[PDB]
Amino acid sequence: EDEDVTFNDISSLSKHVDEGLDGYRDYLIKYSDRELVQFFENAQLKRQYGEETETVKRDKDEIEKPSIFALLPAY
Amino acid sequence: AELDSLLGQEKERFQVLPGRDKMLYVAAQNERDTLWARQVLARGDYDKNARVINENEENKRISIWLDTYYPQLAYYRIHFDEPRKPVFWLSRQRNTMSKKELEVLSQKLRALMPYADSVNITLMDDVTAAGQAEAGLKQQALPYSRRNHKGGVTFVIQGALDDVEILRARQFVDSYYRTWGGRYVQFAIELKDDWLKGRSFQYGAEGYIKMSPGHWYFPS
Amino acid sequence: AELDSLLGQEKERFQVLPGRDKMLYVAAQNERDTLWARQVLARGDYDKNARVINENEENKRISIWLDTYYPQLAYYRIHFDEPRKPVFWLSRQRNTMSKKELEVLSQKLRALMPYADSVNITLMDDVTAAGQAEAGLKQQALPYSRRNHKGGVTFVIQGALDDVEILRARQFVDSYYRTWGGRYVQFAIELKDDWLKGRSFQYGAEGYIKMSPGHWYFPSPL
Amino acid sequence: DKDLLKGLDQEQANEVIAVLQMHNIEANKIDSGKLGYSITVAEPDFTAAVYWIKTYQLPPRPRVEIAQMFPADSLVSSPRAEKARLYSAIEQRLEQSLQTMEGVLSARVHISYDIDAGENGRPPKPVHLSALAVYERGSPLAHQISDIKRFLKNSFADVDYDNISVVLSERSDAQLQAPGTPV
Amino acid sequence: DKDLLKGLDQEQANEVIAVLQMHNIEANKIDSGKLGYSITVAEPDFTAAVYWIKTYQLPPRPRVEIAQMFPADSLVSSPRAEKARLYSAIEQRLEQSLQTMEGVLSARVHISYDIDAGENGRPPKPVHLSALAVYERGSPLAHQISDIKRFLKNSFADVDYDNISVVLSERSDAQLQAPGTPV
Amino acid sequence: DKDLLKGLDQEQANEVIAVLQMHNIEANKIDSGKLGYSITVAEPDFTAAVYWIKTYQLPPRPRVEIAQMFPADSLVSSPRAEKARLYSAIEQRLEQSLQTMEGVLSARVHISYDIDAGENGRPPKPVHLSALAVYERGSPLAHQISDIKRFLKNSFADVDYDNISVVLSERSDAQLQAPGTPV
Amino acid sequence: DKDLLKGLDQEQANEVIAVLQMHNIEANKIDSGKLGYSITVAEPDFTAAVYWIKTYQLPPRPRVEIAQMFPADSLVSSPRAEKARLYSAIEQRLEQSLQTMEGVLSARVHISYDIDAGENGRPPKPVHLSALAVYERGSPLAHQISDIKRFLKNSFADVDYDNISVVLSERSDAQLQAPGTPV
Repeated sequence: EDEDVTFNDISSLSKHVDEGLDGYRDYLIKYSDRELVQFFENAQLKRQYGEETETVKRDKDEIEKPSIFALLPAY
Repeated sequence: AELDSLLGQEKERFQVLPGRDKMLYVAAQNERDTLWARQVLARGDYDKNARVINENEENKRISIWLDTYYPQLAYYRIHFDEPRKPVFWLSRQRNTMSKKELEVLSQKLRALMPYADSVNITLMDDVTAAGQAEAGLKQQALPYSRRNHKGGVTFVIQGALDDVEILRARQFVDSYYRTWGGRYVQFAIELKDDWLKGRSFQYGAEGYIKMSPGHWYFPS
Repeated sequence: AELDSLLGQEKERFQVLPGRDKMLYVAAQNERDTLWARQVLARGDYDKNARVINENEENKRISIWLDTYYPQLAYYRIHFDEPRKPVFWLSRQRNTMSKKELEVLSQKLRALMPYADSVNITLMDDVTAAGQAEAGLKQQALPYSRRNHKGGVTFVIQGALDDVEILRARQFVDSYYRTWGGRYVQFAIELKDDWLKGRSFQYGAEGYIKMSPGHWYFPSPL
Repeated sequence: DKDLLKGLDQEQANEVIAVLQMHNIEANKIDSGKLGYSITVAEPDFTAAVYWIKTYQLPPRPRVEIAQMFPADSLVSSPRAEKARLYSAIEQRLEQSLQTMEGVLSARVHISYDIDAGENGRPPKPVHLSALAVYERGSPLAHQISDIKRFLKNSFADVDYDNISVVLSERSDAQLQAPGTPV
Repeated sequence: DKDLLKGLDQEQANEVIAVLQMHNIEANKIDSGKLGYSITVAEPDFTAAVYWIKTYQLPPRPRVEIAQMFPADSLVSSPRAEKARLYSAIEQRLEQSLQTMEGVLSARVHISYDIDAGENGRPPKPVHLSALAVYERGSPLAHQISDIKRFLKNSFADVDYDNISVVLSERSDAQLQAPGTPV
Repeated sequence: DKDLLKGLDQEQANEVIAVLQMHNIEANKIDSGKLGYSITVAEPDFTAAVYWIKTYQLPPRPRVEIAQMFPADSLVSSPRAEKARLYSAIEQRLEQSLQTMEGVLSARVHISYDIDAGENGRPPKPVHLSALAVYERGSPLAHQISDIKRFLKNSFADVDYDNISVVLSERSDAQLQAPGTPV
Repeated sequence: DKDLLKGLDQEQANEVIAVLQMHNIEANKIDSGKLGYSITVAEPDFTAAVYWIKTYQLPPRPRVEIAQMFPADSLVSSPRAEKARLYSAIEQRLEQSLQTMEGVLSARVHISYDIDAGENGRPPKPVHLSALAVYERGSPLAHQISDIKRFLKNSFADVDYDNISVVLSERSDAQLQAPGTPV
């Protein structure tokens, strides 16, 4: 409920809505295991993948942004 | 049993002088040695009169006497490298005295020191003193500020000094003070916290510090 | 029982000189040897008067006396390679004295050193000293800054130094100090969390420009 | 002769004798076995010896190490105790290493204990270190601080030269000549 | 002779003797073994000795240390008690380290016990320190405070020079000559 | 002769004798079997011997190793203890390996025990290493630091030349001539 | 004759004798059976023998192997212990194999112990190896490093030539002539 925002595109809106949930995301990250979270984060994708390398994204984004469906059962 | 035979094997560690008051004066170089000597007398091993003396104690006693009879005399320190003929350094600018007055002063000092045959008065330059202080601070590459007052100079050394700096400064200050004393030039060492580490800031005429995004601090 | 017979089997380690004050002076090379000798005397194995001396102690003592009677004399060091004829190095540019004054100075030094027959005074060049200092730094390829003052030169070596650099630096400095002393040229070695090793630059529309020297340094984010 | 102290340990007796000798007081050490050591002095020196024993608070208390407070013989231990023992053993092993450097006579080292944190869901603070050391006479202290800092920096996962304090001092003059006997 | 005190410990007796000698009172120490030491004086000095024993509140109490309130021989330790023992051992180790600095004769250190709360739920507060020390005569106290502050700053995770208090004092005059015996 | 110390171990005794001989003090070692070794000196040398024993804090402490805080005799083990024992055994095996290099007389090595965090959840940190060594006279120290660094780098999963500190020193002058006997 | 050391074992005794003979000190080994071996020297050589015993830190304490911390003979074992024993056996078997190559007199090998993490869930990390070896005089060291690297590379599932460090040295001059007996 914040009347000063403005958007231009589906991406710019997605980002702002995701940013809204970080308050909850942080709580789940605090109280759950990093490695089980990472395992499910792999399992959502890697049935797609032709490759073994995981470094391909440097951690600083993905460590902050595990998905909520990955966080829930791990919590 | 002479006194020299009672002070130890290291004969030259101590120096015995006769005083006109019929008393022996033992000259020592430091506190530890002073107490090594004083124990012998306080035990009462020797039957005649004797006394133990050192340069810092004598400087203090003489300054206390000057405080009473010459409360406006400007001077530095008295050197006792040759205990029979001390050297007294006076300021050339901050005093005016005639030769007669200087002689009278000389004789009264000689009366205070019954072990000295004469006192040599030498006039020293304040500009020289101040210059040797500043040159030494520069040679040591310490950061400093200089303040001038009518009767003295003050060097302030303040900030987040390092261990190597603290050590160098301490050594230097202690070297200077043993030559010139602490009457004309004073040094002040002041450790304080660092505000800039990890903060963005603007410096120059209009400086300020970013405490955090959205918070501006303006210093005086 | 002469003193030489009491100091040991390694006769060559020590040198015994007769002093004009009726006292034996034992010349040593280092602290460990100095204490090896002093134990003999302090135990009281020898009955006559004797004293132990070394070059660093004597340099200190003589400088303390100069501080009182010649408070403005510019000088480097007194060498005792041949203890009967020491060599005293004076600056040429910073002193100004006549031959008579030099002779008087010579005689007063001789009066302070009852084991020396004469003192030779030699004039040395400051530019030479400073040049040898900088040449040795470049020869080691140490990173450094030079600062000049009326009375002296200061070389600063600071930042994230490496083990090999630290070793070379300490060795060089310790070699130089033994020749020229620490009166004219100073070396300051300080470790800082600074990858540039004291260089500093500011960025602007034309590119980088070098900063001036200063106390402030930017800790390396890397 | 008057009795100053009784029932001393070996190291205590030797420290007391050293301090009395420094001030020109001739003292005697006697061994009674199960009863320990006794120290005695002459009457002319009794007063002074009392004043120095007061001023230095002799005999010395025993040396304190943090592992003493969490005896390992316990049937139960928290993580806090284990972590404490660990740090209190690293401090000792570093002082034992520093004493082997060239010219060092002794050293003492302190580490920032942060084991008082539970570290629950919480980032670890950086480590801080302090050291004292004594050198042989004629050592360039200024040039020797660098070596110590360099050596300490890499002994821990995260230490900055800014966070290391080092204080050095030289050995005092040697006490070689014996004190004089009262007449 | 009149009896002043009985059943003293050795370190209590020497403190009493030292304080009486300073005021020119000749005292005698006697040993009864399992019964301890006894102190006696002459009648002309009895009055003065009584008044000084009152004024200084001799004999001295035993030394207090916080670890005595939370002895490790207990079946359960709270997170409060363990943390307290820890701090109470660090205090003593710092005092013993400062006593090794050049010129220092004795010292004391105090640390802020935040453990008087668990620090449950709330985050921890910053640490505060205080120290006292005695120096040998002729020491530049002003220039020596810096070293102490520098050394203490790095022994803890978060300390500011503003939060460190240091108080220094010099040794009093030496009591070397013996008191005169009553006529 | 005056007694300096009693009940020494063999390795304590030989270190004391070495330190006295270096300062020209002739000492004697006596064996009492179950009572250990005793050290004695002449009166003219007693004072000096006392001063040196104080200055060097003799007799030496026994050598610490971290495995001593977590005995394998423990009734139970946590992961922290096992990991500690592991690291404390690797340090010793590396020192024993370095002594086999050409010219090295002795060395000491230290490791980052990051185990103090049991790595519950948190990822591991990289290792840091420190080493000291003593060389035979006439060794090009500058050229020999490289070999040590090269050797240590590959002993661990992740180490950078930047994270390895090495300090080297030469052997002191040899003590070959015997001390003089008091007259 | 003066006693240097008592209660030695066979390997410590032969090590001391070797070191003393190298410096021209004639020594004697005596066997007391259940009491072990004793080493003795003449008085003129006592001082030197003491100085070398200190400088080399003799006698040598015995060789450390990582399996000694997690002794296989136990009622219980855990994955960390099993994995540790495994690696500590491969290390020893490789050193024993290298000593069979042509010219090698002795060698030592080290492996990166990744077991200090469980490697459960966390992905396992690649191996690093280090080797030291001593050769007979007149060996082309440069040409022989290649063989060692080639041999070591294939002993593990994933090793890169970049991750293998090898340091080689030659045997010192032979000590064949006997030392001279004091006159």
